Amino acid sequence: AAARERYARKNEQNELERAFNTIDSKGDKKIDAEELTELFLRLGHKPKRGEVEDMIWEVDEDCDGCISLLEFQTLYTRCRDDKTGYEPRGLFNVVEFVMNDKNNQGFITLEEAMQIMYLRYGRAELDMQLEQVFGTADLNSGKILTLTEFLHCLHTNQVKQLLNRVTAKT
Amino acid sequence: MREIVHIQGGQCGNQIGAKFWEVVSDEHGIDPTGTYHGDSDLQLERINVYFNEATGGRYVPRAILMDLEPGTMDSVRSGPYGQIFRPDNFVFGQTGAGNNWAKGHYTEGAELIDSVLDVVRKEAESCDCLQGFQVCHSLGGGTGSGMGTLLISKIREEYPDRMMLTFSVVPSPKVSDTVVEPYNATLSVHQLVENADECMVLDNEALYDICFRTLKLTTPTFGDLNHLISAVMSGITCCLRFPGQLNADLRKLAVNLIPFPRLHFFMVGFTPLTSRGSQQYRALTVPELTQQMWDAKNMMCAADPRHGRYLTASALFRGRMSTKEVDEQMLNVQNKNSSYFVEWIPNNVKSSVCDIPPKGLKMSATFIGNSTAIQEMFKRVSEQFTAMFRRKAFLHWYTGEGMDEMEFTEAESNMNDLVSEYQQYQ
Amino acid sequence: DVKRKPYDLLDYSRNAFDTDFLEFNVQINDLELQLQGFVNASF
Amino acid sequence: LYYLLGERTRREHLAMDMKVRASQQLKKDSADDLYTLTAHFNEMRAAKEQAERELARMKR
Amino acid sequence: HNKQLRESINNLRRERIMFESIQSNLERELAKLKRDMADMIQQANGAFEAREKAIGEMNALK
Amino acid sequence: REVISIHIGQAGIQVGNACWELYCLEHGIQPDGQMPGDDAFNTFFSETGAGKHVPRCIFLDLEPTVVDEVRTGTYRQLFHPEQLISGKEDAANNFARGHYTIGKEIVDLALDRIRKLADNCTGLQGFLVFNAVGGGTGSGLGSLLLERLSVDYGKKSKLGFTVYPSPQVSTAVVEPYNSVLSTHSLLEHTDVAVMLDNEAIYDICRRSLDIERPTYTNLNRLIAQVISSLTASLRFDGALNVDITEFQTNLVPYPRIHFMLSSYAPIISAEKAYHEQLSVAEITNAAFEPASMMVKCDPRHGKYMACCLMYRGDVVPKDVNASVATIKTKRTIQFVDWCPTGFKCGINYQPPTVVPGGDLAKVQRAVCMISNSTAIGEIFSRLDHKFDLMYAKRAFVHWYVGEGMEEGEFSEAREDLAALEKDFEEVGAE
Amino acid sequence: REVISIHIGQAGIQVGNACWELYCLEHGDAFNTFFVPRCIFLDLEPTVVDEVRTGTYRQLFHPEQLISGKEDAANNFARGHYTIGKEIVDLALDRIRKLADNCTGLQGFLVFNAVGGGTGSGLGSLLLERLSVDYGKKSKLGFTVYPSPQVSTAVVEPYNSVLSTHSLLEHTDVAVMLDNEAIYDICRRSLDIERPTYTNLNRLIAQVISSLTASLRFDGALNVDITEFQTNLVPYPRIHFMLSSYAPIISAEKAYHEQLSVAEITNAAFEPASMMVKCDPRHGKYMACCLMYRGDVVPKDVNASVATIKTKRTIQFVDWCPTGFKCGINYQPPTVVPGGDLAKVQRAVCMISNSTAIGEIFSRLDHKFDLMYAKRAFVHWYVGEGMEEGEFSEAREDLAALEKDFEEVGA
Ligand SMILES: Nc1nc2c(ncn2[C@@H]2O[C@H](COP(=O)(O)OP(=O)(O)OP(=O)(O)O)[C@@H](O)[C@H]2O)c(=O)[nH]1
Ligand SMILES: Nc1nc2c(ncn2[C@@H]2O[C@H](COP(=O)(O)OP(=O)(O)OP(=O)(O)O)[C@@H](O)[C@H]2O)c(=O)[nH]1
Ligand SMILES: Nc1nc2c(ncn2[C@@H]2O[C@H](COP(=O)(O)OP(=O)(O)O)[C@@H](O)[C@H]2O)c(=O)[nH]1
Repeated sequence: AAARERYARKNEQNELERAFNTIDSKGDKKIDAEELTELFLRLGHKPKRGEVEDMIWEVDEDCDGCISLLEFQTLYTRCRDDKTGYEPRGLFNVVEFVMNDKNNQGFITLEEAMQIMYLRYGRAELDMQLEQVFGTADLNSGKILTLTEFLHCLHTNQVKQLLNRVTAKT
Repeated sequence: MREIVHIQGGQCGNQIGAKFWEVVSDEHGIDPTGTYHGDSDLQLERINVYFNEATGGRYVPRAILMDLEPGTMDSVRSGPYGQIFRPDNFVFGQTGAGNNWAKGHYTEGAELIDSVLDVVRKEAESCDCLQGFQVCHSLGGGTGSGMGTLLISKIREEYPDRMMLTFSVVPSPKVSDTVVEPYNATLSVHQLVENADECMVLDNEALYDICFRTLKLTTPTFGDLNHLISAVMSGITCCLRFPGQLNADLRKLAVNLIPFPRLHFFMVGFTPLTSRGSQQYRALTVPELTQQMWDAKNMMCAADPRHGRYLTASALFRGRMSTKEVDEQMLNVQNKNSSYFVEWIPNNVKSSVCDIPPKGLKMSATFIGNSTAIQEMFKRVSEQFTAMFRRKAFLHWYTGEGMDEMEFTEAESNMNDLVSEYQQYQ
Repeated sequence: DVKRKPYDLLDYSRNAFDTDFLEFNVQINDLELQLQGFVNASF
Repeated sequence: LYYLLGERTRREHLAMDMKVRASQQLKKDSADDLYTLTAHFNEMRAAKEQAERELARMKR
Repeated sequence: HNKQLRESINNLRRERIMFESIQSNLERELAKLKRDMADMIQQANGAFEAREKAIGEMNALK
Repeated sequence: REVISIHIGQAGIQVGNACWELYCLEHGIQPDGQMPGDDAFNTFFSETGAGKHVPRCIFLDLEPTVVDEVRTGTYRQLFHPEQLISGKEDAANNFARGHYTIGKEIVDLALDRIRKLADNCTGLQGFLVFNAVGGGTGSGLGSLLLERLSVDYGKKSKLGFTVYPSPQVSTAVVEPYNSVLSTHSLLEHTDVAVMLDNEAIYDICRRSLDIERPTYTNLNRLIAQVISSLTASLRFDGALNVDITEFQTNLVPYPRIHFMLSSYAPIISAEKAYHEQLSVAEITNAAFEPASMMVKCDPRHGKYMACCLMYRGDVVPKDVNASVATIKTKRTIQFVDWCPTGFKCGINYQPPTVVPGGDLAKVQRAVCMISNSTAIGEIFSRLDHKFDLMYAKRAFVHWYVGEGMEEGEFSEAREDLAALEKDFEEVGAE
Repeated sequence: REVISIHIGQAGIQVGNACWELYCLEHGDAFNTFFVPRCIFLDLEPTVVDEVRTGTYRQLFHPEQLISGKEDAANNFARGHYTIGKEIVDLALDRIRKLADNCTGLQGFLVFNAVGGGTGSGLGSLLLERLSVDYGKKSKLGFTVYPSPQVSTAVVEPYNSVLSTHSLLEHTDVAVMLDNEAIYDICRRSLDIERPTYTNLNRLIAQVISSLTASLRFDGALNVDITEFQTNLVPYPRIHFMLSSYAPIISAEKAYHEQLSVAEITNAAFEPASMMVKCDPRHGKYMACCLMYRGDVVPKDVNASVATIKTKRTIQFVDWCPTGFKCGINYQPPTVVPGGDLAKVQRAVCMISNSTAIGEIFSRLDHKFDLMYAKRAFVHWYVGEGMEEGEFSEAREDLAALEKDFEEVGA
C-alpha cells in the first residue's frame, strides 16, 4: 500500500506549495487566522465564533501564534501517516480540499482517489463519509466536505469498549 | 473519605432502613438525639462515610426516604432514632401507586423522581469522593419496584463510573401477598439487568425459615427480619469504616466476584446466627463460623445452591482472627465439596478480614456467593408471568397507562436469554 | 485482469470500473519504478 | 481528543529532555578530552624543545 | 475542564521552547569544541612530523 | 552507602511496619526518633537538625486506611508526614486500574518524592521495593514505578522483593491476570528480584516457630530478619563482607534469569534454644533443606546455578568454608555442570537481635541463604495453566478492557512469559 | 542607617499591623533604624485606623502618625487620586518630612499598597509622585499586591491595576509583586492551612520584609544594604518588577523532621511552587537573582548551591548576564511570633529575582482590561470623579510598550 502514498506525495508536493501561497493573502510565509476566514468564504462556508482559534491552536506545536510553512509540512506529514493516531485534523481538511480542488467549486469523483490513497476501503465505507453514488455525480462545495469529515472523526472517536466488548461464546 | 448515600423506597425499603440506621448508630456510639458519646477514637474517625456533623456534635444520617404514602414516613419519625433524619430528606408523594408498576414507573414517577433526584444530587455533592449508592427496595410492590427502578436508571445515567448496590427482596409463590407479583418481578428485573451494578437477591421465605429453625423465635414480627437484613448490610461496608488485616471495598468485591457483566445477582448469608438456648453452648472459631456460613439452610435466599454450582464466592469476616485460618478454611471447604464449584476458575472464593466485630459478639461473618442456582427463581416467576400474559389478565391497568404489548414480550425475551446464559456459563 | 471483468467497458451504465482504473494506475507506476530500479541496477 | 493530544505532546517533550541530558554528557566528556589531549601536545612540545637543543650542541 | 486541559498542553509546548533553545546553544558549543579538536590535532601532528625530520638530519650529518 | 526502601500497597507497607520497628530497636533509637562515630544507622536514617533520625523510606498506596494507622500509630514522630503517600480510591485487585486508571496520577508525585531522597543520599547503593504481585496497587503502579525508575536511573540496583500468589493458599480470584501482566515488566525492569511465597512462610511458622495460628504480623517479622541480614554488611563491619552490587554479578548468569529462592536459619523457638546449641556446621546444613525455604517449590527438581550465604554472629571463615566443601561433595543436591563453584559466602560480626513480643529466639549465629535454581521454572508453568484456564473463555477480561486495555497485551504478554519458560529450559540442558 | 515605612490603604496598614508586631518583638543601637516607630498609617476610611487606636499598640504609635480620612475612595482610582486624595496627601507628606528630618542617614522609604483598591492605587500613586519631586535620589521600595487572574474580590480592579502601574513605572525604584492567589496556594501546600485568612498572609509578608532589611539591623558575614538591590537587580530603567520567594515556609511538624541546609533551600527558592506571584518563571529567562541568607550559613555552600543551579537545565538564564547572582549572608536567625504558624529555623533564604514571566502577567491583565473598556463599561464612574476618556487608552498603550520591551530584551 506504500506505492500509492509515495507516488501521491511525489506529485502533490508541487501542488501543495502553490496551495500554500494561494491561501496566503499578504504575500508572506505566515498564515494568519484572518486568511482562514477569507479561504472559507472562497469555499463558501462560514466559521463559528471560536472555530478559527481552535484551528490555529491545534496545528502549531513548536511555537505559539501564527503558523509557518515549516509547521505546515510537519502537520501534513503527521496527519497523513496519522491513521491510527487519534490525532487532530482541523486544518488538514481545508488544505487537502484546496489542493484536491482544480474546478473552483469543489470536486466530485476525486473523493474516491482520496479514499483509495487513504485505504482501499469499500463502496459501503464511501456511503459513510458522504452519499455519493457510483453512477451519479453531484455538485459539491466546501460546506459539505469539512462538516462530514469532522463529524466522521467525532463518530469514530466516541466508540470505545466498556461493556460493548463481545467475547466468543462458551 | 469514601461516602455512600442511602436511598430507601416504598414501605419495605423505609422500614428496612429504619432498623439499619439504629444498628449503625449503635456501632458508632450516637444516641437517639444525635450526639456523640463514644469512647474509642476508632468510632469518630470513620463517621464521614455515613453522617455529617451539623452543629455542636449533631451527626445526621446520610439517607433519603422516598415513597408514595404518608403512613410509612410518619411511622419512621414516631419510633426511636426517628428524630435523627433531616426533614428535608423526606421526598414524598401523596396519591399512591396501588401495586401498579406502571403507576410507579410512568404515571406517578414522572412527578416525584425529579424531586427525589434533587435531594440525591445534593447528598452526592455534599461529599467528596463517592464510593457508591445504596438502595433498599422490593420487587413485588409498586412504589418500591417502579419508583426505585426508574430512579436507578436515571442515576446510572448521571453518575456512571460509581458503584451501586440494590438490596431487594423478591416474591415467591409460597409467600404471595400481591396478585400481580409476576408482572412486577419480571419487568423490574428486566431493568436491573441493564442498570444496576450488582444486585443482592433477597426473599421472604428464607427470612421466615431462618427465624423458625436457626433463631427459634416464637413471634417473628417484621422488626426481626429487618434486624437480620441490617446485620448483612452493615457487614458489606465494615471494610470502609474500620481498619483490618485484609480490607475489601465495594469495588474490590464486585470486580472480583462478577465474571461476566450481566450475571450480578447474589445469594447472601450471615454468621453467627444462634438461638438463646444455644448461645452459651457454642464456641467461636473460624471453622465453626465457616460451616454455619456455607450452610444451605442458612442462605438468606430461598434458592438452594446445592442444586447447582458456585461461580464465585466471597467472605467478609469481622473480629480479631488469624488469616491462616481464613485461607485454609476456604481451601478445605472447596476441596471436599469439589463438584459444587465451577471448574474453569480456580480458587473461586475471595476472603477478607476486618478487626472490628459487631457490638455484643466476639466474632462474626458475612457470605456473598454468586452461584448458578439463581436461574430457578427466574424460571419460577417467568412461567407465572407467561401463564398470566397469554390471556391478558390484569392487563388494562398496564396497557391503559402506557405500556404496549412489545414491552411484555421484551421482558420475556430478556428473561429467557438471561436464564439461557446462566445455563451456558454454568 | 482488468480486461476479464464482467462489466462492459464502453457502457457508463455500470460506473464501477472507476475503482479498477485507480487500481491499475498504481501498478502502472509500480512497473515504472521497477523498470527505473532495473536501469539503476544494471550499471 | 484533548486528553490524548496532551499525552502525545508530553511524549515529545520527554523525547527532548532525554536528548538534552545526553547532550550534557557530550559537552562534559569532550571538555575532558581537551585537557588530556593538550597535555599530549605539551609533551610533544617538550620533546622538540629538548630535541632542537641537543642538535645545536652537536653542531657546535 | 476543556480549558484546564488546554492550559496544561500550552505549558508543555512552552517548556519545549527553552529546552530546544538550550539544545541549539549546546550544538554550537560542541561544534566550537570539536573544530578546535581538529585544529589542535593538526598542530600536534606538525610537531611530530618536524621531530622525525630533525632526528633524521642529525643522524645523517654524523 | 545509602539505600532507600519503598513499600507499595497494603502488604508492602505492612512489611515495612515490621522492618522499621526492628531497625530502630537495633540502633537504640526511641520510637519518637531521638537517641537517649556510630554511623551505622546512616545507611537508613539521615540525621536532621540535632539528635533526630528520619528513615529513608516512603510508603505509598491508593487506599487511605492502611497508611492512616501508621500516621496515628506509635511511630507518629519517626516518619516525616510527606513520605507516607496515599490515594483517594483503591485499584481494587485490578491491574489495569492500577496501571492505567489511578497509577497514572499517583506515580508522578511518588517519583518527585523519590527524587529528593536520592538527592539527600551521596553514595547510593540502590533501591529496594516491596510489593505483592497478586493485588492491583502492588502490581499495577508497582510495574509502572519500576519502568519510570529504569528511565530515571537505569544503572543503579533495584532490589525487588516480591510476593507471588501461592498455588493453593489464596485470597483473591483474578490474581493470575495480575501476576502475568506484572511479571511482563518484572523481567526487564528489576535487576535482582526475590520471590517470597505465602504458603512457605505459613508452613514454616506452623512447623518451626510452632505457632499454630499465625497472622500477618509474624510473617512480616521474619521478612524483616532476612532483609536485615543482607543489609548488615552495609551497617556493620565483618570478616568477609559482600555489598548489594555483588548479587548483580554473582547470582544472575543471564539477563532474564534473576529469581532467587530465599531461606533463613535458624528459625528456632525460645525454649528449644536452650536445648540445642547452634554452631556453624548444623546451620549450613539447615540452610538447604526445602523445609526452611521462603518459596513453596522443590529445588530437587532443578539444578543450582549459584548460591550466596550470609552468616551472622561469631563465625570464623575456617569452619564455614569447611562446611561449604562438605555440602558440594554431597549428592542429595546438585549443581549445574558449567559452574564449578556454586557459592559466594559472607560473614558479618553482629548477631541478629530480638524484638519484644516477637517469636524469634535469641541466637548465637544465623544464616541467610539466597540461591538461584531452575525450580523457578516449575512455578511459571504451574501459573500458566490456571491463567490460560480462565482466559480461554475471556473470564473477567471485561473489567480490564473497559479500564483501558485490549486483547493485544493478553496474547503478547502470555506468549512473552512462554518465551521465558523456554529460556529456563534451554539453560538447564547440557 | 535608618529607613521609614509608610502604609497605605486597608491592605497596607493591615500588612503593617503584622510588620510592626514583628519588629518590636525582634528588638525586644540596632533598633535605631526603626525606633516611637518611624511609620505613618494613612487611609481614607477611619474604621481600620481606629482598630489600631483601640488595639494593644495604643501607646506605641504617636497619635498624629495614624492618619485617617473622613470618607472612603469607593474603589475608584479617580476618586482616590483627584477628589479625596487631594485633602489627605498634603497632611501625609508634611509628616514624612519631619520624620525624615529627625533621621540623619536615611537609606530610603518603603511603601506598602494594593493596586486593586482606590486608596492604595489612587493616593498611593499620588504620594509616590510628590515624594519623587521632594527627594528623588532616595530609594523607594514598593511592595505592591497585583490582582490575581482567577481569584478576585472586585470587578473593576483591572482599571485600577493598569491605571496604577502606569505611574508605578517611573516613580518607584524597586517594585516587588505579590499576588493573593499565589500565597493562598503557598499556605495550602507547604503550611497546610486549609482555611487561611488575611492574617496569615500578612504574617509571612512581614517575614520577607524583615529578611531583606536585617542586613542593616544586624552585622553579617557579607552585608548588603538597600542600594545594592537598586544596582545588582535592575539591568534597565524600565524593568523593575521582582518575583519574591522565601524558604523554608514550613509547618512545625514537617520542619523538625526535615534537615534544613543551604543547598536544598536554595533549590526550594527557585521552584515555581514556592513563589509569591502566580507566574511560571520557566516560561521566562532569568536576568539576575539576589539571595538573602539569615542564620548559620558559611559562604562556601551558598556558592556551591548557586553553582548547582546554574548547571541545571530546567531553568535557563539570559545570554547578556553570565554572572547573574548577588548573595548576602547575615548572622541573626529569623525570629518567630507567638501564634504565628511558622516554626523556628536555623537558616532562611529570601530570593528576589527578575525574569520575563512578569511580562506574561501584564498581557494577561491587559486582555481583561481591554474587553471591558471597549464598550465603555464602568468608565462613567471614573469620568464623573474627574478623569476623562483619554487617559484610559493612553495607559493601555503604555502597558503595550512594556510588553514589547520584555519580548525584545529576552531575545
Ligand atoms: N506476607 C504478607 N503478605 C500480605 C500481607 N498482607 C497482605 N498480603 C498479601 O497481599 C495480597 C493481596 O494484595 P494486598 O496487599 O492485600 O492489597 P494490594 O496489593 O494493595 O492491592 P489492593 O487490595 O487493590 O490495594 C494477598 O495475596 C496477601 O497474601 C502481609 O501482612 N504479609
Ligand atoms: N495581603 C493582603 N491583601 C489584602 C488585605 N486586605 C485587602 N487586601 C487586598 O486588597 C485588594 C482590594 O483593595 P483594598 O486594599 O481593599 O482597597 P483599599 O486599600 O482599602 O482602598 P479602599 O478600599 O478604596 O479604601 C485585594 O487585592 C485584596 O485581596 C490584607 O489584609 N492582606
Ligand atoms: N422484611 C420486610 N418485608 C416487608 C415488610 N413489609 C412488607 N414487606 C414485603 O413487601 C412485599 C410487599 O411490598 P410492599 O410493602 O407493598 O412494597 P411497596 O408498596 O413498594 O412499599 C411483601 O412481599 C412483603 O414480604 C417489612 O416490614 N419487612
